[PDB]
Amino acid sequence: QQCITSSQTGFHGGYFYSFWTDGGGSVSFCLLNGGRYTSQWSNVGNWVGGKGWQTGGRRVVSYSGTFNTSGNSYLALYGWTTNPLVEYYIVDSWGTWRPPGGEGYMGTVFSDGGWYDVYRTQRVNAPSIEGIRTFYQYWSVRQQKRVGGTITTGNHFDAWASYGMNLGTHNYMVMATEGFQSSGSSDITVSD
Amino acid sequence: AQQCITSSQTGFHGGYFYSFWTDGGGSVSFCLLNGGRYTSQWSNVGNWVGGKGWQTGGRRVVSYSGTFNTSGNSYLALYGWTTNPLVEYYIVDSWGTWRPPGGEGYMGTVFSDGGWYDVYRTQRVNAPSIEGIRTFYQYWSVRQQKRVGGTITTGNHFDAWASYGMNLGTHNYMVMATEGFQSSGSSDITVSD
Amino acid sequence: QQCITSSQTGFHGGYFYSFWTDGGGSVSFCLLNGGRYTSQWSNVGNWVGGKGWQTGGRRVVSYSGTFNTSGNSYLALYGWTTNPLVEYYIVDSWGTWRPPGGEGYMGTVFSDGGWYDVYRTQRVNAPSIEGIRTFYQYWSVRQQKRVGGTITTGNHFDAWASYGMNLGTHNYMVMATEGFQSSGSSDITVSD
Repeated sequence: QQCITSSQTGFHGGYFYSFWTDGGGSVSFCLLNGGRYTSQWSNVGNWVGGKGWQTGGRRVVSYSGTFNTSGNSYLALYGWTTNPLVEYYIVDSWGTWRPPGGEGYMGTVFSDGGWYDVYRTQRVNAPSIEGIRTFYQYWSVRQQKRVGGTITTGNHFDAWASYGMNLGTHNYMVMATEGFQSSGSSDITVSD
Repeated sequence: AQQCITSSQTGFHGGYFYSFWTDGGGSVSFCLLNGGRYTSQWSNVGNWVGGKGWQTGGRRVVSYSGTFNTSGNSYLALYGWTTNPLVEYYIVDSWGTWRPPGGEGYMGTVFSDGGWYDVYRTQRVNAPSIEGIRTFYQYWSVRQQKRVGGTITTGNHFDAWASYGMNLGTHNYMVMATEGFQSSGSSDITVSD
Repeated sequence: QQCITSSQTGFHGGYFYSFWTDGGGSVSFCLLNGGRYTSQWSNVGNWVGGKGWQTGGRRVVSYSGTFNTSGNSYLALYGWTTNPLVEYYIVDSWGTWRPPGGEGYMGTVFSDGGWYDVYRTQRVNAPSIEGIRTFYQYWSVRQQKRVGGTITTGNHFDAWASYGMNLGTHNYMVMATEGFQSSGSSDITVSD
């Protein structure tokens, strides 16, 4: 199995992957050698996915490749925790909109040669690795767009905890591409 | 349990870590009081530094309140060490007749807890340290205007330092400290998270 | 009767008075003959006021009357100095909380037939006679409650100095009632 179009998770090239779309528009998601994946999307509704780890946590994430979009998309390390349920994002780059639009500004953190702005925002009755639930989103968003480098998750998690943003048991953690009502392409290789 | 002490030591008192150090020059009294509270008095001292806080430093919102007076060269600063590498670090809120570290090694600024601080890096050559005689960097945040009392958000300082290429090792101790060099004065300091 | 509800200062009965509330809940402050005032508060945020002297200092203050609260209020000689800025209290009685909750104990002093415990505490960016400022508070608090007696201010000032608690140029000094998220009433007559 190589290119796919329906929400799923699994293992490929020695890495975990997760891919989700609300089915709106079209997105193709390709599983290539090792930590590599490519993505292409057109007038998509909402989608997010990449390669990484079934169990998240403190890790030096190295990633490389390309990311392009005529609209609202981002490139982020992306993960979940349970107990409590958190959806989190370390956004290295974006398109026409810098997430999460400045809402829930908490402060700053400096990691992997760059400044990130820290935000908390909320989802009420939204899809989640545990169903329709209400949960917090934790954001680090680089101040300048970058595509390629290391992401020391630990620094983000320590910063978040210092701002009162506590994480549960780690679910998956992937170097993700994301689309909202947009078009673009991505070609990303993850490793330790 | 001891209350006032005059010889270098470390320990736990009032549910807090404390560190107290003096080279033995002149006179310094360091008094362990309830909870996060310590007092100090020094007269014509050589060099001393101590306070209450935590055996392991890290990103923390440090609340302190109290008094600090000197006729000489003394300061009031969140104080700690990392190993691997070896770093002595200061977040100086107040000082006496000498604003440390005397302009040496300016890197930039950082705004934290309602105040501007200047950032500096300096070096100590075969000097006393938590790993004996060693060579190591000192990292500084120094408030532009003297404050005694308030909160030190250490993350803002640790972030700003790393952005100026000043990288911390593994956290050793972190205390709300009083320091005196060839000086006299007193302090009364209560620390909390 | 001249009763007021809005923060202010002036002269009445040949005494200075001060009255301040943050405006939370209800407080009536009534200026009566000579050194007498009454107060009445319900579900108040924070208020303090009484009669006394526009210029504090070494004085034998005598006061008589009543003081009742269902919560956290007190009865104290109350003043300010500038250069440095200090807010100070000689507390004879309180309701449910003995101020200042043990914080910053310095020692003791015997004045006017009673032991007081001496405390120094600090207010960082807080309401004061100069505006939002950082300043120290000096406390003498009676070991046993008393409503009515003499307060020899010099005995307190001399003990504070002995503990390194130094006073500025005297602003006002009044025999005050203070409420904090409380209800209660006072009737106090001040003299030399």
